[PDB]
Amino acid sequence: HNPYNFVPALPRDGITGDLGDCAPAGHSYYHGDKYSGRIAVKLTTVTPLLIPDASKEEINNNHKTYPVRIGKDGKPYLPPTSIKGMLRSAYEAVTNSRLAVFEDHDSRLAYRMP
RNA sequence: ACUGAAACUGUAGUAGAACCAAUCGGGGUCGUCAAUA
Repeated sequence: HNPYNFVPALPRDGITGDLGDCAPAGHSYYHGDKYSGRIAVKLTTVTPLLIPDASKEEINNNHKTYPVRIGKDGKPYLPPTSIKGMLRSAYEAVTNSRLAVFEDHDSRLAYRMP
């Protein structure tokens, strides 16, 4: 198997509901009908996890070596932004949302002609 | 055909109230490349 694939992003004309496009609920108050609060999540790694510290990247012969990023206690610092992007892309898949990061795709692509 | 004198423009009053320098973003990842003869 190829190590990547694609969940199809379906067109969203006539999507009419919470999965549709909508004005956001806002931040001003907790709406009586909408849920707020804290979810506690246990994350456990199944395969090894890479958390590169680019701030400490050793470079020799233009080859970069990354240590694990660690917090003030010396345990691995898994960044919340890394979890957020994992969660967002998975969320955006299963809700068939907009593509949040779709950058620089307005030129035609090039290949060897016959 | 004799200069008036003497008298503090001072006294009281806070350049201040309000406003989050902030919103979104996994330090990530795979197919060639080159154009003649």
